[PDB]
Amino acid sequence: ASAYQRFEPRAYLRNNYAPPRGDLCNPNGVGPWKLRCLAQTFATGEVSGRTLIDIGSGPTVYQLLSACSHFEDITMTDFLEVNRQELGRWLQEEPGAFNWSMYSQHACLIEGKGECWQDKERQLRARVKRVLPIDVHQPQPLGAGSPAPLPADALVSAFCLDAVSPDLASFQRALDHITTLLRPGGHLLLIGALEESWYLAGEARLTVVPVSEEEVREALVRSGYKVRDLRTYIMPAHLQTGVDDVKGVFFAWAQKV
Ligand SMILES: Nc1ncnc2c1ncn2[C@@H]1O[C@H](CSCC[C@H](N)C(=O)O)[C@@H](O)[C@H]1O
Ligand SMILES: NC[C@H](O)c1ccc(O)cc1
Repeated sequence: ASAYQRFEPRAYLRNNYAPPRGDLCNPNGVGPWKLRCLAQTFATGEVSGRTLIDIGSGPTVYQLLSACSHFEDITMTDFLEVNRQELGRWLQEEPGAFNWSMYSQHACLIEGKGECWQDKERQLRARVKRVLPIDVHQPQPLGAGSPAPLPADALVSAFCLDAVSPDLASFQRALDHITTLLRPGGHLLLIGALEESWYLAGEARLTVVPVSEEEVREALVRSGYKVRDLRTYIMPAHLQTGVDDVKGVFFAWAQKV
């Protein structure tokens, strides 16, 4: 965990959201696959409400694009100050923000509502009310009196739990912890790495718990979810680049009983 004290948001973005993994042109790439899942899922319209919270946003916004059109109050979170700062730069259109436009575009491409991408980005930026510090290891991750409407109508998290838990159990408790933020009946949209054991972010070298699909199923079940959809994307040869050892990527649409 103290390893996260050397994490570099720029180097992370560059490693995971710039070419090649971030060249969205090939539909068989991982960025399209993620966006498509998110988009397909909301497009069902069974996932809806007023508030929503993103767990462990890090410096990234893509996980929220298709989403932001179904929830008026969006809360973003991360454990580091430096990421919350990077998010800020893009939320306020400040100088040196990261360019998510190619993502917004595909968001718009995939949803098929003929929306323009500036509209999408504007809708997001407006609906993100607050960026909050968070620790998923605490039994009350946000703290005591968090400015976040609780309980949330849904949650979204990508590459967080799997990335901050040393081992399976640690993962499992982390899940329990955030599931407390989710209203009963609410939805969890979860994305993470499959059989990833490390990944770089500049000077930082994070050690991670290589999870599998069945392990993710069993763990959502244990935390009290009905698994509505669980899908697996296998990382293709040319997307393996020595910033990590990830083998595939999972997406899960879970409902709290
Ligand atoms: N104890 C903790 N609780 C919640 N998040 C934590 C955490 N420790 C580290 N993190 C955060 O987990 C994030 C993992 S990187 C994932 C970022 C983004 N959701 C993605 O789609 O890429 C990092 O930003 C890191 O700061
Ligand atoms: N745990 C993060 C890992 O490096 C990662 C993050 C995002 C991806 O699209 C693929 C892999």
